Amino acid sequence: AQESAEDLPTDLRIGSKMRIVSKVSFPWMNTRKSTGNVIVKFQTNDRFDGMQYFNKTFLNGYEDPTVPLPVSPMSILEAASLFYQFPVIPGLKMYPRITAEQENVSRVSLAPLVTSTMLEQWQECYAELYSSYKKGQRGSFYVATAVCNVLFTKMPQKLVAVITHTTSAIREHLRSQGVDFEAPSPMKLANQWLNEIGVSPRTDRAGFQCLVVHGSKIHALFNALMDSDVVHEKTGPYTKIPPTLIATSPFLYGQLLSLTKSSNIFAKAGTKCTEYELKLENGPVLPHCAKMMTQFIRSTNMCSTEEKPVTMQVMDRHTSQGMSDWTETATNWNTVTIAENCVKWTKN
Amino acid sequence: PAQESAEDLPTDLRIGSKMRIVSKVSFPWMNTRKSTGNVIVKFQTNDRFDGMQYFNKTFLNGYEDPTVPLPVSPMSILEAASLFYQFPVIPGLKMYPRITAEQENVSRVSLAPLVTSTMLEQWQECYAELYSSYKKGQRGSFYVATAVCNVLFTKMPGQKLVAVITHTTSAIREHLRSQGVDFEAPQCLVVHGSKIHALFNALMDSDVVHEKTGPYTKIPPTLIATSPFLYGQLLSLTKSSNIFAKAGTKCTEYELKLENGPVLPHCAKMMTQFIRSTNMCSTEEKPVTMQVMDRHTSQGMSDWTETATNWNTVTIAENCVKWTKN
Repeated sequence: AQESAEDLPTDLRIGSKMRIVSKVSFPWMNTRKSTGNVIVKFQTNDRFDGMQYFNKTFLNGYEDPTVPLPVSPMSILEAASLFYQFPVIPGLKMYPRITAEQENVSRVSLAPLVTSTMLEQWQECYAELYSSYKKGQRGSFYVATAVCNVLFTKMPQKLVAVITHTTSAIREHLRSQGVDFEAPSPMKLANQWLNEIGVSPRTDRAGFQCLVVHGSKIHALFNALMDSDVVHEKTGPYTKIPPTLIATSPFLYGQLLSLTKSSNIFAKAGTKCTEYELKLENGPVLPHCAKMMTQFIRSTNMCSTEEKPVTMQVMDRHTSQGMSDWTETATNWNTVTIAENCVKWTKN
Repeated sequence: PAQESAEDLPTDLRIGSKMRIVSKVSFPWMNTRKSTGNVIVKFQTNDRFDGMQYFNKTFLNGYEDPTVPLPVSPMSILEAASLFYQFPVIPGLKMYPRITAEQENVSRVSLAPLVTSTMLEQWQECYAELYSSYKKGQRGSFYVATAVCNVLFTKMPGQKLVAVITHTTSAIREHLRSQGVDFEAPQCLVVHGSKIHALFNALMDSDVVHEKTGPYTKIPPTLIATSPFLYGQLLSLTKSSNIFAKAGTKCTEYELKLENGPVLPHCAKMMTQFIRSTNMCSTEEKPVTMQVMDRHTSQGMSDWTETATNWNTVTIAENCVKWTKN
């Protein structure tokens, strides 16, 4: 069945890729109607203006929904595609980090000085982010370890932490570390009976799961993520490389980065249906990205024949399953239809 | 000597490598400890976050806004006065200063071809973005450091664009003219207007700034600014503090040092506000002294206008600023 609203519902699961398909051409494409590949070409101050709009949206440490828009809609497209990340290595992919989801990225040999100084910086960077989250005023942030994804956030205060894609072994290791969570005999009589006669006594899985932590108990999880060799890989392509941290507001050692963009034109069978494709790749697709991309489409009036809709798709969200279950303000969705009058999705 | 004075801090655009501040009155965190040697700087809860907030609110539009209200904590300004953006960064390697005459034994590093090649492609994009925003947008200024040179890009107060190069040689000046950069030559160099584009192309293309030997093999030049840019990393300077007695007399030393990176004009300006807000100035024989090192390699950067100035040492009074004229 179909579900619908005036505006895009929020989903908090981070994905790996976004694809958007339309029957109406994008502004840089308008010369062409033959099948082929097209560069997303930017013009004059559009990138810089989009960067301004992004930082102005997130300056307080949480989103301001009342900032005025830029003038070029290309700046809205640019502002949707930005984030802050640590650690930094050129030429190594830093997301996704769960070992099952890596394609075989190439080896990179590094010096012990490089790896040691990186770890020394990582501890300070992580402690700064966690301090500003708990006792300061920062909104939220993500961590992607080799075995799980973690989200720290606030309830609309009360603090909440969510862990996803755990095994029973990881659950028991966290129990040994002392974390608590709001998770989702006749054999003794037999041994006693054997001993009473004088016969010799020598004669949980539950798949993948998520976890939720409330309140003061979050600090134990913070110390656990600081300490364990379980999350610090000692063998493999990510040997001695610490976990990835991601945010939408600046932090010390954070590097500003952008997703890769490209686009294509397809034509078929002599029909009216030429199809125009946009892609955003090679990083996390954070929840604000879809919200801003909706505004890019509606500002550029591609909905004007609402009888020809535009569709959007976000991929690999199942690796972070559970991050939208803890509240009524969020939703799980995978494919979305945009019109000017509404936004629609399946019952899922 | 020529003791010179004003009400406020005069501007020096030469970039320092090291800063030292000396007082006969204790800094606020030190007040428990009453002996010589090291003491570790410590912050209360929101100091390092409110400082970052104030810093980005100052430089939000790509130039300084002087009208921002100040933080509550005095301690925020020390953190906020020591933040800057830099590309490229490798962990555990010195990125500034680059000019090969001024180097320590900088640490041995080796890297695979993949990392250096990908880093070069990223640098080629990033440099174009900074130059484009500067030439045809509101971005005020930025710095470039490189193995045999030092470059500043700025604008003079709808404005006239100026580029300055320092610490040249005969081979470097001849090589720039062979590259087609033709310039005024008052050793430093000055370029204006449309002729800046040829220097941008020469910096992008030229073999000279891309040495294939030594520790800085195949590393591109360093790019530095105060407001964010693509691939830029937010960083901070090292801080440390120290105490002495003045040779057994009742006078005493309190010392604060900032190290490991460039030192920029806004740093000294906000340091002045830190001293003038802590009420540390209020003793008559004992005003506070400030010193900056190694500005001579950047000499010439303060000459192109009357509003800039060269100085190496400043003494602070609550209503005035006094220094020896250089």
